Amino acid sequence: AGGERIPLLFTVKNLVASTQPNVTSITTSTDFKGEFNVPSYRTANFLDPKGRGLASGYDSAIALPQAKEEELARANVKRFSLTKGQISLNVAKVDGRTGEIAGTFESEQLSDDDMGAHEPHEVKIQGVFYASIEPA
Amino acid sequence: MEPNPNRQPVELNRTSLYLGLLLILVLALLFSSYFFN
Amino acid sequence: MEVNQLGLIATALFVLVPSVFLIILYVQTESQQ
Amino acid sequence: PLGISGTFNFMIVFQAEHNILMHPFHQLGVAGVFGGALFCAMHGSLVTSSLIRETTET
Amino acid sequence: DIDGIREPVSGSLLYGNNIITGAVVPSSNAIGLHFYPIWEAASLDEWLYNGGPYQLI
Amino acid sequence: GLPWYRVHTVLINDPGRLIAAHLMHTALVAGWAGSMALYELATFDPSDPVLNPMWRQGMFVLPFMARLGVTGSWSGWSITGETGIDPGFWSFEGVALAHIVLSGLLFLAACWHWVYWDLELFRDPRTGEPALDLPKMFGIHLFLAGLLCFGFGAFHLTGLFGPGMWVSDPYGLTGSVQPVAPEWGPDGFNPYNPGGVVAHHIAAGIVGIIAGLFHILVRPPQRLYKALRMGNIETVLSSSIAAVFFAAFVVAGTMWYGSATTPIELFGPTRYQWDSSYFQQEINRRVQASLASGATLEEAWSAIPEKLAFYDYIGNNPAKGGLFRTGPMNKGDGIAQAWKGHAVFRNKEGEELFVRRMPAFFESFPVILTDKNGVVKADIPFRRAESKYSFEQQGVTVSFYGGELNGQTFTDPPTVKSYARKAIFGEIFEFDTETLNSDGIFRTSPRGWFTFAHAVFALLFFFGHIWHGARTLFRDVFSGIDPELSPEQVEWGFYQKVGDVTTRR
Amino acid sequence: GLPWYRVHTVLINDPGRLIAAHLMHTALVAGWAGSMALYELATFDPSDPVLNPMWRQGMFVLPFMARLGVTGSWSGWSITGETGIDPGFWSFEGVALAHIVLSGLLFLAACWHWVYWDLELFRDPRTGEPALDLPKMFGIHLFLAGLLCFGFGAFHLTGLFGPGMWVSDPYGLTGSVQPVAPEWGPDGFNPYNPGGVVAHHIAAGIVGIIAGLFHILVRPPQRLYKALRMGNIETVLSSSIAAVFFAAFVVAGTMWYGSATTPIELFGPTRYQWDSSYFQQEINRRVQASLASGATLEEAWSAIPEKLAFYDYIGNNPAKGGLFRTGPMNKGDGIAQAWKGHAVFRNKEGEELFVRRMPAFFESFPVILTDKNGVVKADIPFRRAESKYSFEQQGVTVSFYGGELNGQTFTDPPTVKSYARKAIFGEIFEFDTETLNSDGIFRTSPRGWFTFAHAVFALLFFFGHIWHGARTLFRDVFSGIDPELSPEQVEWGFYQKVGDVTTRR
Amino acid sequence: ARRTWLGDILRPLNSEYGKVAPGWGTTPLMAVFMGLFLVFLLIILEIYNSTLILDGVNVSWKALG
Ligand code: CLA
Ligand code: CLA
Ligand code: CLA
Ligand code: CLA
Ligand code: CLA
Ligand code: CLA
Ligand code: CLA
Ligand code: CLA
Ligand SMILES: CC1=C(/C=C/C(C)=C/C=C/C(C)=C/C=C/C=C(C)/C=C/C=C(C)/C=C/C2=C(C)CCCC2(C)C)C(C)(C)CCC1
Ligand SMILES: CC1=C(/C=C/C(C)=C/C=C/C(C)=C/C=C/C=C(C)/C=C/C=C(C)/C=C/C2=C(C)CCCC2(C)C)C(C)(C)CCC1
Ligand SMILES: CCCCCCCCCCCCCCCCCC(=O)O
Repeated sequence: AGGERIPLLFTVKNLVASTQPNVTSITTSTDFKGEFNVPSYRTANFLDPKGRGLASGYDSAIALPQAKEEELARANVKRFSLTKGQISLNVAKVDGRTGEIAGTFESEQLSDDDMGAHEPHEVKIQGVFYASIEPA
Repeated sequence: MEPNPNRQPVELNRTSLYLGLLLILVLALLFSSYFFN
Repeated sequence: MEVNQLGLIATALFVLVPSVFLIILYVQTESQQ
Repeated sequence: PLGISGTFNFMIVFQAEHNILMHPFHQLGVAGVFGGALFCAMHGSLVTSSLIRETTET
Repeated sequence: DIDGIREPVSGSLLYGNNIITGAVVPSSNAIGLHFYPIWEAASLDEWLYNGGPYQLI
Repeated sequence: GLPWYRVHTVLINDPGRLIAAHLMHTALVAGWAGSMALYELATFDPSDPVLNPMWRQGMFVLPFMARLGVTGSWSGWSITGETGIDPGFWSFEGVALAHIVLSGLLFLAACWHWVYWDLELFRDPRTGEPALDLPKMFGIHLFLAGLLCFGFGAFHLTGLFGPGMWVSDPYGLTGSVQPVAPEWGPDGFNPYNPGGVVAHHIAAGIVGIIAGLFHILVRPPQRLYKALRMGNIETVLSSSIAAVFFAAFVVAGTMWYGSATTPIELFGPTRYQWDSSYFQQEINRRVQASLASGATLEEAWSAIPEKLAFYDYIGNNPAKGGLFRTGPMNKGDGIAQAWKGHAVFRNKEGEELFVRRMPAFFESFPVILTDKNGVVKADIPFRRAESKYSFEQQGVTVSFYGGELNGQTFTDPPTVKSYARKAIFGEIFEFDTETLNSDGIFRTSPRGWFTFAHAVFALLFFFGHIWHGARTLFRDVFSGIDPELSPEQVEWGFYQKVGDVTTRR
Repeated sequence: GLPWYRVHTVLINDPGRLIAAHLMHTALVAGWAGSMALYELATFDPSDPVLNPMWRQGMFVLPFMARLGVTGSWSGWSITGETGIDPGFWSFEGVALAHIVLSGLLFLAACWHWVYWDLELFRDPRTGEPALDLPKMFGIHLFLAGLLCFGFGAFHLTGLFGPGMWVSDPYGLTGSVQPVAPEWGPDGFNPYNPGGVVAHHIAAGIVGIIAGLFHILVRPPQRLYKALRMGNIETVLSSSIAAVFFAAFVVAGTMWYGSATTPIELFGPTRYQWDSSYFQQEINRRVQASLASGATLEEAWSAIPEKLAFYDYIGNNPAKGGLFRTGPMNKGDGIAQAWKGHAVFRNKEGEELFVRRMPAFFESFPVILTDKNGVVKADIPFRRAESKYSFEQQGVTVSFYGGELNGQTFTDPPTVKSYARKAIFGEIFEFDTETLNSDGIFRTSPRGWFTFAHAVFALLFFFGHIWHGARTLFRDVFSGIDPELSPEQVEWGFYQKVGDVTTRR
Repeated sequence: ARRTWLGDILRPLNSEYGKVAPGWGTTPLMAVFMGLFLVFLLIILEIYNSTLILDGVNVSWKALG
């Protein structure tokens, strides 16, 4: 509300999620909880609108040749965040024949910080998930 | 439809011009200090 | 001095608008006679 | 784009991806508008130059 | 320095006055009722500091 | 030719172009409304209705839209702080848009009536002369006024078919738009009872319908027609101006004193709430109550809502402004960020001391600390040499309960004095002065600006009333007195009755 | 009536009111020059002729007063840095006062000639018609112009009776007002020889005096009088505009390229000094000499004057600005406070590297360091993934000699990189950006602004010449061609010579 | 003058210019309503002024509850 757009990398990268102990079978009360990595929303080659970047681009504000650089350092110096998110998966449906499960999830993670330019927001995501389990 | 009969010429003589310009310039001289504050 | 920056436009329009009005009326009075 | 700077953006990207300046149809367009401006000024000037005296200098 | 106490009062537009606050400031109390024409001053610099123009005007 | 001050009299005998002009005026006023709202939307910060409400931000028409039920933006915010709402089409933006479309349509109708001025409707069927039956027009328009007035009260304000209006508790903490039911009893005349506003519009609406019907069917008595020159449109302008300046004085007073229709969450507190310590009483009431039931000092004061504390602070007093101190109140003391807490002062003997609060009359006020009995025990002295009561001599300390400095105590005299200089303004806040480059000088609120303009316009329209009233009653001598007025008529004794030639002696 | 673009033609046959019009224009111009000078005094900072000279401050008329010998203010400063000086009346303030007074007297002269327009002098004795004998006036005015031209050179520029003019050394370090002897040899024609300016005025003045005498005494031949329409004052307008735009192109030229009359201490450097590294060469000469005499690097670089380094900086290049980048150069890069020192870059192998300098064409420019052979040895890369020459990879350091940083060495890549980005602008200076709220973007100098305005004005005046030249030669058909023009004159084959009826068949 | 459809409809509403009732007409009845309205504004004024004080009528912000 108000028109602020919040980008985020909705992700479960490197997810590791575990159940409670002694689980002889997956049931409609089974819960996984885990955490994942949230890499930076833009990656290292991303150039900003004045041509500045991490792995490429200008390293300064070339349009203001003789400005004091110290005021612009946070914008001139791109930084690549890596952060953690947490996720719950609640199994609410099991087809014990096929090995299909289904349920809801909730995750919490951070939003885009625009390569260190501003502070990210906290995001909570909710939804549904489906998975099929096969003997490996 | 006939043209409108209620129309009239309007006038401002030279002396009223001088009077009004004096009014506006002195009023500006007085309030300008307050606008700049 | 740290004066209000709109004071200048305030003052300029305050002078210009009513002055122009009077001049318009005077000149068209003269081209009548 | 529906803009002034966006127009130029469109013009520049075009030249890079199509070499529009080396395209004869665009060269014909430049002849079209240059020459149209020419003949515009030519015709105006020539008719203006041969106006029949019907007025005074004031 | 209207009051002769070496505390100069600013009166003119270019020294931070507007129409309402500006003033030609009276001559120094140190002069009292003495006549202070320009030619009685060592310099215009002195005459200005001591309020010379008020008397002339 | 006509003098410049009479150009608009060419409309006196031209009903069609008179309507054209009135349309153009109405187009302009509606256009303004739409422009003013758009400018305010583009400058309004909706993110904190507690410490940065609309009335701190120089908002003028926003509160009038909110007063009658428009409270949200298409952008998703509401002025009550609720978020993720969907106002429908009647958002601030949609209201602004409607007034602009209305402006454009009025403009076009004005063109049509200006060109096609010579409508047979305006001609008197007997004499072929333009003429307006002003007595019957009054009845038609009055009947219409009464329908609208009644419907406004019966449907909009009740919620029967409409949103209601803004109502709040006595301390302006929990306001919102609610339907309001009529108050038919004598408390309906209480300016602070919102139910009376509803009953007024219903009953007055019905009287207006009845009066309207009377004035459509019953012709004016000949005596009255003659007395008030009811064939002269300028008599209507004279009485209309008088009613307008009457209405203008009333709305200025109720804005200044407060009434159910000028709530403090839309317009700011009144000065009388500062004079009478209205919010300070209530705040103390709650701290006492929290203490009686055994809460600690820190607990009692931390329970004080910031919104209430922010009313108990002279920077929101509308009588602390200046004529040429322009803009939002935020431009002066700053954008309030947080309540710092309640300052308690004590001298070296543990006695609690009370800062004497600044009265609205005073641009500047000395810092004087009294005990509960009103005896002076500390101050900040001007002349230091014979100082009896300095903070340094009396060991004055300041401790904070609630707010951002809760549980902090200060003892270094310069710091303690610094808070005591703020305690004269009431409760102490942290302000952001950088963002707006605030200059530190108190400005008035919309309650103040509205009252000033309307009291001034009223007084000026009284002169309009006198001028046009005079012109109506003395029409025959406007251009000058009779060049054949005979001296026996103005000299004493000739006539028994002054001016009456039939009373000769 | 008259079209708006012809209102001023009422003066063509009215020599008195023409003089009045011209007096009024003259008053406006003197008024402008006095106004402009007062504004520049009110805003000029005299405290630093080294790093904050007039041309850094957007001073436009101050250098033209300086140029001809006005160098001091009534407040006791001079532009050469000398304090405690009595300029007499002819200070910057006295010259301004004079132009204001002169403007006011010309104003009154204009009212007199406007009102008393019908003077018998302006009427031809033969025919009683308004007539001006333009051949005679030209001779009179030429003779006067010659007297003034001669005297200006003979007395003011030589110092015989007058102050001389601004002269300086070839690197703009030691300028001042000095009498100047005439150079009568062929080097007089060298635009950089000041003695030629003197000689020019003496000889040219003499020639003007003789030519003026010839033009008072010898009537023009009938042939030229007819061909050039010398009874028509618009012919003078046409030729005058031409001589004006001719003159305007020359002053634009000599201002852009430099001459003895456009010194760099008054107007700033030229762009061609940046292009040829004129100042960088000289700084280097001096350094190579000091090391020869056996001073250290610190000692040799510490002997370079700040003034001379400040010239070796592209921020003072007049070709680095923008058309709507407004104000003084201090508003861009800031107010120069000090020379930081000459920056010397080395790689890890101890070899010295040289930042390639920004050419004036380039708004932005990459940082490339080469060795003495111009082999690329270090850069700041765009894409880093395959960089070979990054400062981190090459161990690039910076060490400073002279200036404020003398004897310091920085090794961390970020610091070395910021000084390398300034090294493209030439010598590195400490700037004050706070005072003027400078934005960091290069502006042009009064040399650039003068050149732009006069080259534009010259070009437009060309069109004025063509316009009034055509109106002179074609006056007979200015209102249209002859309504009864036979086709035989305009069609082919009738007349053996075009437009000559005597050559029929 | 120009006739229009809407004009002809509205016509009788602007057709009695000058018509009066004879003599004083309803002037006495008007005077009564004026008197009642003065008293009524008096009360309203003196309530706001706290010069008329009425049971269960609390002229204060605390009448919002
Ligand atoms: C059950 C029926 C009912 C009820 C509950 C109400 C309720 C109300 N009426 Mg309504 N009314 C009704 C029927 C009803 N009315 C009917 C039938 C009519 C006749 C059509 C009206 C006509 C009417 C009018 C004309 C007014 C009200 C007003 C009011 C409000 C009074 C509170 C207030 O703030 O007064 C505040 C107003 C006053 C105390 C009046 C002050 C009069 C001033 C002092 C006169 C002098 C002015 C003078 C020119 C200035 C001189 C100089 C000065 C600066 C010193 C309240 C909402 C008042 C209002 O709208 O207030 C906003 C009001 O003015 N009523
Ligand atoms: C009833 C009218 C009214 C009222 C009460 C307000 C009230 C307010 N407006 Mg709004 N406004 C209005 C009409 C109104 N406005 C109109 C018509 C416009 C369009 C021009 C605007 C445009 C507007 C903008 C653009 C802004 C406001 C803002 C504000 C706030 C600050 C106002 C301020 O600083 O005034 C100070 C006012 C003065 C100093 C005016 C003094 C009047 C002069 C001195 C009178 C001249 C004397 C005259 C010549 C007499 C001599 C005659 C004699 C010789 C015969 C405040 C809430 C501001 C705000 O905070 O918005 C968020 C803001 O930025 N208003
Ligand atoms: C509804 C209100 C209203 C209406 C319709 C009229 C209508 C009229 N007035 Mg009245 N008048 C009014 C209110 C009103 N007046 C008030 C409040 C006053 C006291 C200030 C007067 C004082 C007054 C005088 C003294 C005279 C009139 C005259 C006239 C007539 C000619 C006006 C003219 O050509 O002005 C032309 C005016 C101008 C061309 C420019 C005036 C510019 C002013 C100074 C400032 C601009 C204000 C701004 C644009 C917008 C208004 C802001 C705010 C009010 C909303 C006309 C019938 C004249 C008359 O009787 O002639 C027979 C006359 O001499 N009026
Ligand atoms: C011993 C005697 C003597 C001496 C030493 C000088 C010395 C000088 N004369 Mg003077 N001169 C003398 C006698 C003398 N004069 C006499 C007797 C006369 C006759 C009255 C003149 C008439 C005269 C004129 C008319 C001019 C000089 C100029 C000069 C200066 C030449 C250096 C320069 O900057 O040229 C720079 C000027 C030129 C190189 C000539 C410009 C020619 C251009 C190309 C003309 C074409 C422009 C065209 C209209 C538009 C351009 C097209 C496109 C590129 C835009 C120098 C100070 C020149 C001057 O004052 O310049 C500052 C100058 O213009 N002299
Ligand atoms: C009465 C004498 C007088 C004096 C001593 C001055 C003195 C000065 N003026 Mg002022 N001025 C005067 C009258 C005077 N002015 C008048 C009447 C006006 C109004 C028109 C001005 C308008 C004016 C302006 C607008 C400016 C000055 C400026 C200046 C200063 C620099 C002058 C300069 O560079 O000239 C340079 C002049 C020339 C290069 C002109 C050369 C003549 C050309 C080549 C024409 C040649 C054509 C000729 C007919 C052919 C001759 C043929 C030959 C063979 C003889 C100086 C302090 C400047 C300043 O700093 O002001 C603060 C400035 O910007 N003055
Ligand atoms: C500022 C100097 C000056 C000026 C303006 C004049 C002006 C005049 N002279 Mg005088 N004269 C002068 C100096 C001057 N003279 C001097 C020093 C002498 C020597 C004593 C004379 C001797 C003299 C004689 C003997 C006569 C005149 C005559 C005339 C008149 C007619 C000129 C004519 O027909 O031009 C014709 C020229 C044109 C119509 C236009 C020419 C335009 C040129 C060619 C354009 C060049 C453009 C080109 C691209 C730029 C050059 C490029 C670069 C490389 C050089 C005129 C009033 C005649 C007259 O009537 O006397 C009363 C005459 O008989 N003059
Ligand atoms: C020969 C003319 C001339 C020149 C070269 C200068 C040069 C300078 N002035 Mg001075 N100035 C002049 C005349 C001149 N001035 C006049 C006449 C005035 C009185 C108004 C002033 C008043 C003045 C002030 C008040 C100041 C300067 C300052 C300065 C400096 C910076 C100027 C700047 O930022 O430009 C900016 C220039 C532009 C943005 C150019 C605008 C041109 C546009 C494109 C308009 C033309 C469009 C046109 C309408 C097209 C229509 C075509 C149609 C036929 C279709 C510079 C040294 C400044 C300074 O540093 O002071 C110390 C400063 O503060 N000047
Ligand atoms: C010495 C210079 C000079 C002089 C004295 C004249 C004189 C004249 N011109 Mg010529 N002219 C000149 C230069 C000059 N011109 C130049 C340089 C050009 C090319 C741009 C022209 C192009 C030109 C045309 C096309 C025409 C004239 C016409 C005329 C006549 C009528 C002018 C009029 O009523 O304007 C009235 C003008 C106005 C009321 C307002 C104009 C506003 C302008 C556009 C902007 C104002 C500029 C501003 C004040 C600052 C000036 C800066 C200055 C340093 C340049 C008059 C004889 C007219 C003519 O032939 O009549 C028969 C005509 O049609 N002139
Ligand atoms: C046509 C059309 C349209 C359009 C419209 C428009 C767009 C509108 C706009 C409008 C507007 C946009 C308007 C506005 C207006 C404004 C105004 C009207 C204002 C006023 C003001 C004033 C009057 C002020 C005054 C003052 C001052 C200045 C100072 C202070 C005081 C005072 C307040 C007095 C549309 C599309 C819709 C539709 C179709 C048609
Ligand atoms: C009477 C008198 C007097 C007085 C005088 C005076 C005080 C005057 C002043 C004067 C002055 C004070 C003047 C001024 C003027 C100015 C001017 C003349 C200006 C001009 C401008 C312009 C023309 C511009 C243009 C432009 C623009 C605007 C923009 C950009 C472009 C341009 C540059 C083009 C005296 C006492 C002395 C003496 C006795 C008598
Ligand atoms: C006042 C202390 C310094 C001495 C002043 C010297 C005398 C005055 C000199 C003024 C210089 C102007 C001479 C140039 C004017 C040319 C003559 C003219 O064209 O009107």
